Amino acid sequence: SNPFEEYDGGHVVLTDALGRHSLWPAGIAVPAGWSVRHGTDSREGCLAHIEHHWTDLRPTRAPAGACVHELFEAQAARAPDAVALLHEADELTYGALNERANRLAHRLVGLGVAPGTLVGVHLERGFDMVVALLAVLKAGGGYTMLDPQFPVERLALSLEDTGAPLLVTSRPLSGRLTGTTTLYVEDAGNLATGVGPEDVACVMFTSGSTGRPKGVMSPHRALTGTYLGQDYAGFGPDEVFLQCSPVSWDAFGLELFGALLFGARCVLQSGQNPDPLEIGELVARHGVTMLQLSASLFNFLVDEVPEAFEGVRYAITGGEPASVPHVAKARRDHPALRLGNGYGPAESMGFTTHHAVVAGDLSGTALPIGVPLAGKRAYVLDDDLKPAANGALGELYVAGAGLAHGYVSRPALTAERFVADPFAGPGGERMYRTGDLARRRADGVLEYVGR
Ligand SMILES: Nc1ncnc2c1ncn2[C@@H]1O[C@H](COP(=O)(O)CP(=O)(O)OP(=O)(O)O)[C@@H](O)[C@H]1O
Ligand SMILES: [Cl-]
Repeated sequence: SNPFEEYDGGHVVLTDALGRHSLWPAGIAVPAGWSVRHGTDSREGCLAHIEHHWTDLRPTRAPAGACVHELFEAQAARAPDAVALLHEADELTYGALNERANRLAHRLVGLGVAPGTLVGVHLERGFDMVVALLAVLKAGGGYTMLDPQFPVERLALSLEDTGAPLLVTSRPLSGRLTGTTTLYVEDAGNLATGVGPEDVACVMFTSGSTGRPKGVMSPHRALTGTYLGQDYAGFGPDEVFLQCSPVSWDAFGLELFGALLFGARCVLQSGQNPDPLEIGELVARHGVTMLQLSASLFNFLVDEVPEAFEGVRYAITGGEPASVPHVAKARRDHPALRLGNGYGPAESMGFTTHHAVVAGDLSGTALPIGVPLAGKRAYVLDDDLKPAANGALGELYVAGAGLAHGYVSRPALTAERFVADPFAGPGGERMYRTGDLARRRADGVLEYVGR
């Protein structure tokens, strides 16, 4: 049961100082920082109000932090000749990648890209893909990765939701997506567009569904908030990450930016889906130091490609409930391997919580999802939005720096899931309703139960 879906006493619409809208049950106290803009009304009536009024999701003390491309730029200045990307037998240095992305960024500016502009990127995995998305960020826009493994009808639909007036693609992919002004990625100082951390960096669309497109629109701050100042993996110039996760959803960022923001190497896997045998070969070839793997992929590699973990420093299972026996076996086979369980919705960006595996876990029936990343929060709430007592079952709501702005072109859906945070201080903040059931145990660690 959930009071944002079914509530006895009807609903109201709340807004904060940044013009963001939240659905809210009428019988529950209004959180600090929020004011009633509409209602009491029926749920459908509240949602209609939101659809009509909330026409721009972007929010309307100086912002802390550099943007994603700015941190990349500093790494490119620090070590222009360090290797940034590896793909098949080819390598691309930080310096060369920065120069290519600059050339393309200047082209984007001439075509009208500005802060607040979105740009579709329809490219197979390889250097051009990274040149293109960095170029979009540098020009101050947000990118949306259009994964070419998907049917064009679905890609076209997603692109339409974003409203992007520009598409970057390749000569071989030319003509698949039509009706949007298109430029070609095939090939230079840094730009200074005034873009900031609350500006949109990306819109993500899931690789794992055939339902109606849902574009998660997230600011630079949500990316940097997930990869900087964290300790769930090793970050630094001596790391070698492997970009094998689907390019258009949220696991992509850790692999690509977790490397580029730090001066590390990023190996790009050929093919749009994680390829277990190729992963094993790439780890051996390049000395990959961190793997991020969905649980099913993790379990297969542990059982059938054990050499994929040789030399690897951190492996993190995610996306679905971890298999304790496979985590245990990984530990037996690779004693120096640090193991983690990473949890979260794309709406809160990459990992919202993380659990470092300890010996005492390896005999359990389930692996805990751990504690929130620095700057992020997780609540376990009952259907009155009251925290669950210790060990009691409740629903997970997540909050803090990873939160997306919402779902592009879908303000009603955004307002029913990104809702007011009733625990936050004077400033109004939001929390995202995950739909996941969990328990918090005495020591504060979170246990995923399911849906
Ligand atoms: N480490 C982990 N352990 C268990 N479950 C996990 C997990 N990491 C992710 N999940 C599950 O996978 C989900 C990932 O969230 P998302 O990718 O945002 C789902 P979505 O595509 O937005 O669709 P939905 O929320 O409408 O189902 C989590 O909500 C959780 O159910
Ligand atoms: Cl150098």
